[PDB]
Amino acid sequence: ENLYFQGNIFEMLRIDEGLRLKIYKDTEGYYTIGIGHLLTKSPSLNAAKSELDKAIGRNTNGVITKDEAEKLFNQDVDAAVRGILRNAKLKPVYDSLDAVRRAALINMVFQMGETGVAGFTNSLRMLQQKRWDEAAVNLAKSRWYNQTPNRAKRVITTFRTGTWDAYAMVGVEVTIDGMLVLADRLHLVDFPVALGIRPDDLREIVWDQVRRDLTAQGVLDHNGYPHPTVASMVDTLSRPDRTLEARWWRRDVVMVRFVVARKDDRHVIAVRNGDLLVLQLVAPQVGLAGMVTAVLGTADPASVEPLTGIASELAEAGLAPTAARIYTEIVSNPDSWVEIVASQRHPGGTTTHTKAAAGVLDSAHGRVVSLPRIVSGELYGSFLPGTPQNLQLALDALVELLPAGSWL
Ligand SMILES: [Cl-]
Ligand SMILES: [Cl-]
Ligand SMILES: [Cl-]
Ligand SMILES: [Cl-]
Ligand SMILES: [Cl-]
Repeated sequence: ENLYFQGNIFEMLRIDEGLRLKIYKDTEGYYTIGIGHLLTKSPSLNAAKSELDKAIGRNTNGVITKDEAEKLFNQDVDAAVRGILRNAKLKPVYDSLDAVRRAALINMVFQMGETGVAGFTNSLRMLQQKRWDEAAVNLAKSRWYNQTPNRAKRVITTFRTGTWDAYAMVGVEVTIDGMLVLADRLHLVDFPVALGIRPDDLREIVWDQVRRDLTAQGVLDHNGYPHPTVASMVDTLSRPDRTLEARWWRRDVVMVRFVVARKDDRHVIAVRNGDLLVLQLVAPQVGLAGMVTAVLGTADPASVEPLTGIASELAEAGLAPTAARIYTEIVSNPDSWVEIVASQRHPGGTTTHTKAAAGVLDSAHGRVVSLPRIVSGELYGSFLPGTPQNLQLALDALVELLPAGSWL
């Protein structure tokens, strides 16, 4: 599903710049709200509260809604486009670009300013000549690219493709200690046990180096607070409403554990590789099957018949000779084996995990998915060819075993 990924300039910059609903202080000391909407230059806080109330037409106490931040953002986009169209170095390139690549260019102005963007003289001519691949390579040769790697990558991919796909799943990579530093800063505990994120003077020198490193990546801001998008990722993993928790065994090599977590409308993928954690904030348009596929990769479905009239562990103790030899090789010697359980959080702070699990098998004959069923009080198992549709079916069945019976 979701073969045409729909983005827009506001969601793009919400992710890259970060949406702040509370008055904020950038590095230069200026008070800011929304997506980098400058409130005042004054070194004073109260001046900022005055200016914010004027722009909103409401007494706000330094707190706005997402809709209000979008209003301010639209004015800033106009101001940035107005500036671009009056800059002889940027107007020709902007006029030639499609709407998506225009948003990528507006994205850069938001970050480094109209003059800084005009300094990419080589890349700007490549974009005007529709040499997408060359511009993408050239842009990566800037200090901008290394200063903010995750943002520049997405913007450069957007310049290359002219699509929104770079924002379907946006990822950050942190060490287990960096994750603990973020959680400590955000008042977060109760992470999925499957990720193994567990809680003086020696710890302080260790974390002050990690904090310095996170600041260098733009994961922590100038006062040591996380980027709002990273904050969103880590928060979603703390006390999620739903999770898929997976154990992933790879014949080609240690078991990898990863999680898909939902909290309200946010989805986060968390893969742990040793002492490394990869977090991905996932756009609502993506489906559960797509999130799992993002971790496991694509594979050709194994041309097999269904094998659902199977009781629990009876599978492991009326098929064809051919259909029997295929299935035997799949389970006996699989290239890869994933088991996925699901959980849900209850209002009272407790959680339920399924006992049954959905399965994904890769082999020389193609991928296979295993769908769990509780019928008449006994656990059933059904093997199906591993298409993204059947994977979604296996995950739907798994989730239906939760007290709520749905992912919502
Ligand atoms: Cl350049
Ligand atoms: Cl090119
Ligand atoms: Cl970044
Ligand atoms: Cl900052
Ligand atoms: Cl169960």
